[PDB]
Amino acid sequence: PSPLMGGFGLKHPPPQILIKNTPVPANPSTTFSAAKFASFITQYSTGQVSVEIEWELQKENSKRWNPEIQYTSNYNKSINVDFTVDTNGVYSEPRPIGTRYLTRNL
Amino acid sequence: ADGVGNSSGNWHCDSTWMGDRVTTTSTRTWALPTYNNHLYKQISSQSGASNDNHYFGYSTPWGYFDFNRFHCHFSPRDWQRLINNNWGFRPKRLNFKLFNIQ
Repeated sequence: PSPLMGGFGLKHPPPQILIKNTPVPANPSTTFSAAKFASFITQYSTGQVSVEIEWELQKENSKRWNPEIQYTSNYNKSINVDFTVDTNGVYSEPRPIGTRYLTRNL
Repeated sequence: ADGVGNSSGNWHCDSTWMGDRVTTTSTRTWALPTYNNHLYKQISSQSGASNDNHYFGYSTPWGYFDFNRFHCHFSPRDWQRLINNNWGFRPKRLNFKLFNIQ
């Protein structure tokens, strides 16, 4: 049960966190009406969210002699630096980065 | 210590990374001939050499063990592990051994 899109299969994954604004009714009628409220004060919410994850690492213990392939930035000059913002302050991710750079014997 | 037929050492060529330390160990097989036929010989620059190339000294029948190069202790993978992850390094202590002398 490893996900086909990639990742860790969890029988009990991190739970869904559901958030919504409590409806605030607008001005009601002075006469009682059994119809459910359909007029509300327009509102939204803003705030900060923090996620902290602890990861366990499996340290490489290779005994190969020659150097390995490593992910690296390209030294040549460029208009924009990779994984930074441009003159519009727009953050971009130039390429997908996997994890399989070190080598291990079968 | 080990007379004839008992080994006086083992082959230890490896590296151990432990936190802020890396210990590199290297073992090599050396051959030492007889130098100068057991003699000390005065040596000097050849006649007719330029003044910048003039020298005087002595040649001894002894040899010396040199390991003053990083490749003598670090494998290329060890070097890549050192330079891709550390902002600095310096030597702390060393241990030297000669053994299995024939």
